[PDB]
Amino acid sequence: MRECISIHVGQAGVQIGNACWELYCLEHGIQPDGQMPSDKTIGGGDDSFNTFFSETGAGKHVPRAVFVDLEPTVIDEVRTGTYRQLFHPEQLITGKEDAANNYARGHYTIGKEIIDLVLDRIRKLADQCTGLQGFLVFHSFGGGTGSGFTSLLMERLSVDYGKKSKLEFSIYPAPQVSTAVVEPYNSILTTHTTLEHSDCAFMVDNEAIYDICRRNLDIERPTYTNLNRLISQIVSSITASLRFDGALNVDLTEFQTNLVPYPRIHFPLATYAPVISAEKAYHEQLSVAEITNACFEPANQMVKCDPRHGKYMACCLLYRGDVVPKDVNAAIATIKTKRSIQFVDWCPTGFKVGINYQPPTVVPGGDLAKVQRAVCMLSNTTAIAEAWARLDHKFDLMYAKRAFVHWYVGEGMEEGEFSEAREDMAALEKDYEEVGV
Amino acid sequence: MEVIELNKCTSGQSFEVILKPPSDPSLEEIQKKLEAAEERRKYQEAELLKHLAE
Amino acid sequence: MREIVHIQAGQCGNQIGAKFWEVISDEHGIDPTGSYHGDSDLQLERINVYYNEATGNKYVPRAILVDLEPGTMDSVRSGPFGQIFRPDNFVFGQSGAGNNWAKGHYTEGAELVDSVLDVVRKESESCDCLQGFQLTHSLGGGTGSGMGTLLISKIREEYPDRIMNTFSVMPSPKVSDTVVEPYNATLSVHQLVENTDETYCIDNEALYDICFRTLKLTTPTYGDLNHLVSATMSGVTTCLRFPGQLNADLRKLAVNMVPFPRLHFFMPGFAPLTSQYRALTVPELTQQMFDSKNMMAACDPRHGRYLTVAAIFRGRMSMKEVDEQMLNVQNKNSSYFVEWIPNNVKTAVCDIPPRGLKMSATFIGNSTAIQELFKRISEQFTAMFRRKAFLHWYTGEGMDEMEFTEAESNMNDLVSEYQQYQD
Amino acid sequence: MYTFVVRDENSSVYAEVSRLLLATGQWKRLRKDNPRFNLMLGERNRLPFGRLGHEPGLVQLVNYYRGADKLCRKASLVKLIKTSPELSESCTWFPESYVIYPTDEREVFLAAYNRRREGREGNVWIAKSSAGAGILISSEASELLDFIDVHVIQKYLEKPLLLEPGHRKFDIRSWVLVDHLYNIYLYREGVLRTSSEPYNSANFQDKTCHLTNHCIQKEYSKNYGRYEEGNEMFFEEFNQYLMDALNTTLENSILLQIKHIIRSCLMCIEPAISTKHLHYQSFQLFGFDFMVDEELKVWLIEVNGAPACAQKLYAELCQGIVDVAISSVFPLASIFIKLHH
Ligand SMILES: Nc1nc2c(ncn2[C@@H]2O[C@H](COP(=O)(O)OP(=O)(O)OP(=O)(O)O)[C@@H](O)[C@H]2O)c(=O)[nH]1
Ligand SMILES: Nc1ncnc2c1ncn2[C@@H]1O[C@H](COP(=O)(O)OP(=O)(O)CP(=O)(O)O)[C@@H](O)[C@H]1O
Ligand SMILES: Nc1nc2c(ncn2[C@@H]2O[C@H](COP(=O)(O)OP(=O)(O)O)[C@@H](O)[C@H]2O)c(=O)[nH]1
Ligand SMILES: [Ca+2]
Ligand SMILES: [Ca+2]
Ligand SMILES: [Ca+2]
Ligand SMILES: [Mg+2]
Ligand SMILES: [Mg+2]
Ligand SMILES: [Mg+2]
Repeated sequence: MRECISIHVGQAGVQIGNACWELYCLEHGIQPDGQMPSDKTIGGGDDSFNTFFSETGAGKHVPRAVFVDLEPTVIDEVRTGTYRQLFHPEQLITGKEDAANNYARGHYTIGKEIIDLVLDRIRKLADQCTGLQGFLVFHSFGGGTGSGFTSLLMERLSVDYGKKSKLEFSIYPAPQVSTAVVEPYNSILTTHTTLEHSDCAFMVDNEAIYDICRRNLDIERPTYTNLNRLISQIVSSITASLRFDGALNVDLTEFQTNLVPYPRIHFPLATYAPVISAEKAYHEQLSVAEITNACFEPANQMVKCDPRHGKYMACCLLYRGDVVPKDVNAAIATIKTKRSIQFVDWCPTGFKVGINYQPPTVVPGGDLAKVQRAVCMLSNTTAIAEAWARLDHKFDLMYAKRAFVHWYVGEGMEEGEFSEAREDMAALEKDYEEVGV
Repeated sequence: MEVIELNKCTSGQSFEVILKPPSDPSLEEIQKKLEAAEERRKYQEAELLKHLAE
Repeated sequence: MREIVHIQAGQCGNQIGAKFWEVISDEHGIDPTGSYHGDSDLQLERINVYYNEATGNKYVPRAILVDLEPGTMDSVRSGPFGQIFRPDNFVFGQSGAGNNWAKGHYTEGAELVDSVLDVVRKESESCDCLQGFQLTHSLGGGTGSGMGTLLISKIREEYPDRIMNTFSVMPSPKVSDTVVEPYNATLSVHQLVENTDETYCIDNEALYDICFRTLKLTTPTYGDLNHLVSATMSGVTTCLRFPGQLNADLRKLAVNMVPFPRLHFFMPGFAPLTSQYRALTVPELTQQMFDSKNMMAACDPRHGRYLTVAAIFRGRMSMKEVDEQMLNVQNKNSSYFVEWIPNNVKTAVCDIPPRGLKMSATFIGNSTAIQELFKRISEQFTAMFRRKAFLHWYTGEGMDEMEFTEAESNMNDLVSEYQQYQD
Repeated sequence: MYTFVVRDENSSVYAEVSRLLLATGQWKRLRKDNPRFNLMLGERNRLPFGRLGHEPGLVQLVNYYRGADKLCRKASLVKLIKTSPELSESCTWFPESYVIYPTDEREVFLAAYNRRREGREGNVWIAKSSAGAGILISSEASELLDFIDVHVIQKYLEKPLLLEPGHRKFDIRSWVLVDHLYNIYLYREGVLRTSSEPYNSANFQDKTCHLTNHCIQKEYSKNYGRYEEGNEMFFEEFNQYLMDALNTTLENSILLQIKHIIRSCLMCIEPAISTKHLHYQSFQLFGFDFMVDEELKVWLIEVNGAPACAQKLYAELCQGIVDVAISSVFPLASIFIKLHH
């Protein structure tokens, strides 16, 4: 067993992390007070769930997580929430004033003053680890802390933990819920400085989650609570292999090996099905073939794009519930004859499949209905570069006029870092086009 | 359609299906950049105070 | 605990500032004696942004009242909410400023500014994390204009990393007290261009036309004008006073509204404006909110382009229908929004509506059409300055004609800067 | 009111469509780089499909199918027909073609060539590509490969149907409109682009009688406009000719094969280009070009992704584009034959 440390940065990361750990506890049978009746090894052990939970002599299971935000209002909700007892104060780090949606303010001005403290609180959790695998970093692209401070943290983690893996869960900005005009700036700035320090990053576009909530859950105006409960389901399906017995994606290193043959192209596309509304008594349970076929519908992807007009480098299928390999292969065979699925020539045309018999757990009283079987597809397709194109275009529109640039220069950032970051994205879009067209 | 490396356990199983075969900066360098940014802030603030002093 | 320090200076500044505290005090359930009597916890969740909590659970506005004459401030202390202000925060002289920017900025005002800063420092010291300052004042007088901009310059020197926000009332010959108002306004605007991050341009001409044309008030008074300002100030500060995601503090507001440092002069708007029991639909709020007749700066938005826009809807309404109508406005009139700032229109919704209204909407626009306001002031300035008329009032206080020439040039530069982004 | 943008100024078809949309009083044209549009008349090259369908509150429609280039390119079409089981290598309405690079099919092309040579069968082939105005028609294989030094070599139809009087060659242009629901609409009006020179099967060097291009006939042909105005014969005259001469109709002898060919090509790529469940919608106007041999068998020549219309038909067709493709998605306040499938 090897431990994994979760780091939640900014409002988006903290609120998403709070939703995930709530779901983790429900899946592992951990109660709000940290007690786990099914755990018979009191005060220790090297079970699969221990990769995310440590144990005290009193039997409390404490998440291996750190919450960081430059403003206390969001983390204070964790201090007084339903799962307040899970965490101890050393895990929650808050400042006095935030980064004001300013990457430079979160990275340089405020980041320089709090970075050493965060590393210290992380070093404490690492000291509890007998064989630390690495870190899962949750954050937004558009926020000043999620973008600015995260990149500084990722840089320092590569220094203090050179051999550890680092995976991201990143929130792509969507105007329908976005709160700042400069989020394209912060997105491209944080992606530039973080690119070399992240081994695998799962981008979630709020636009996609927003419409999935409106269309499949019948939410007229989805809130962050609606969005985060759905996101935590996706994240749970991705991390389930680290927390349960199995043989696929059993450690962080395997994520890169199975999904990232090219290091810079490390943004796998996530597709989840089925998303059923709990406001209907009965719904016809979807088969393995129907939920697997849904993994190739753009309407179910975490990022709206068209994989038909790209190429696959890898594809994993993560099933949860009543699923046997026989039905998976039969479903895949049918889908190949009907779907446009092109792989790169230097890659094998195949699917790595993982099945966990325990069906998905749903938050009691939430919006998602319990289902007999669900699947999350992790496919590394060049089509996800469409999200980079949209982001780079908006960047170009504002930066051509130098709009809002003075806010960043005023924090000590040089104007050259803008073009330097934009040129890196230009090479990134070029890599995707070379690989997929 | 080849099915390989089937692993079964009490809580599930995993396998692979092949449809077709194929055809950092140092801790010192980071500190300098953070300090360089802080120096540009101090310089800009000193200019403001100088301007206000006039 | 992101505290704001409020300052009101001069006759206009104190009369409008007093109405502002009367209005928001009612919204937060605070009575004249500072006692809370509300039925919602939202009233108190962010009460500390504008109020200090004293002994006995009293809430004391974090406000400083400044004036070179005692008259107007005596009326405030004797007003409806006069007792709610901290007595030590009344800082005033006896000479007055005679509607003279030089007196407020260089002579009479300089003698009193240090005592004001002492009170500001006392308030700031007891702030967990000071956001910044908001100043209410007019630009056509002497105290609010001349001494107000002097205070701003010295507040920036002592708090250079804090946000400065002002509600600045622009003079108009239609609602004028003296002929030198264009002089005082021109000298002040350059101070604002340099030393504020956000300025709501409240045009007395617009306030008059709205009271006369729309509200059907034949003989508008200053009190009538201040009714519109109170409602607008309450609207533009809703995101600061109640829980929310968008523009929740002064610095994030500036980041969303100011793409270029000098272009930070906003056109506020309010809806509805009824001359009154009829229910208002979300489509009606949106169209009225964007209608120039609801603008407070007397500028035609269709004569320029919107750099950024902040919209705040108050009351229990269809949030889905709000997004639809907001998207409808931008999609139908997209030509008036600069295309090089994607998604420059941000919308916020607050459940608590203003007093006497089921729902309302406040508009905050950074439009290049605001140059029409500065051109108007610039024309009135030159008409007199070309003959050096009325300058002796200012040279008598030590000022030189060169300082007027430089203020004139600075104003014309600001107009040219707006013009380059309008093409 | 609906909004649209124009990003291809050289499109005569959509220049007319834009002119029609404005005249309805219900459509407004924005700047070409304004993202808040309902409809995009996109550019021919590098149309940014990835930026469509990300505008809240706007149903967005584009006039091009992403991925339809596979059908509208010389080499792409050949590869698509040979490799797609729906069309298959045994396809009977597409001339025997081979992809030749200056993978490659040089050795397979020569293998079939030699078979025809020994069998005394006609061995005339044509080499062309997507970079033409330039073509070469030769009976010796060695001449074809030397000329190329991406191109496609396909069997030149040595026995075309010849219109009389004139003993001349022609090709049939069909306009097909596919809407957002993937309904295939065939414009009832076609055009025969005829050659004004008598077909001379002796010397293929004089291309004035072998190439039916409107431009070639208007510059290199001595009899341009002699038999029909602009070397363009419409279906009414052509149908009457088939009745008076061949004792048949255009519908039975030719149009059935054309409709069949249009269905097969478009249905083949439907899974790859359909925008049924996509965040944006697409429609597209296609230009199918056919050849008819003396046996009254129809052969597909190529498919145009950005075709131009005939002068006499711009009004009717462009108005049809608005009714079927645009108004169906954005209703306001049949000249097509629906090919069911
Ligand atoms: N899915 C999801 N997105 C969120 C959530 N909270 C904020 N966001 C998104 O994050 C972006 C803003 O960044 P934040 O995380 O809120 O800002 P921050 O990281 O706290 O940094 P600051 O500027 O200092 O406040 C916007 O695009 C929001 O839509 C959340 O709870 N769930
Ligand atoms: N295999 C073949 N057999 C007989 N004739 C052929 C032929 N291929 C081409 N032609 C003749 O050559 C002409 C030009 O062919 P092609 O369509 O490839 O060129 P093009 O793409 O430049 C014109 P367009 O874009 O309008 O179709 C055709 O109209 C046809 O008359
Ligand atoms: N809206 C409004 N404007 C005022 C009020 N009082 C004065 N003004 C305007 O302010 C200018 C006069 O400035 P004033 O505040 O009286 O001078 P000061 O006391 O020296 O700062 C003129 O343009 C007046 O029109 C008021 O109560 N409301
Ligand atoms: Ca244990
Ligand atoms: Ca590394
Ligand atoms: Ca004195
Ligand atoms: Mg924050
Ligand atoms: Mg006065
Ligand atoms: Mg062609």
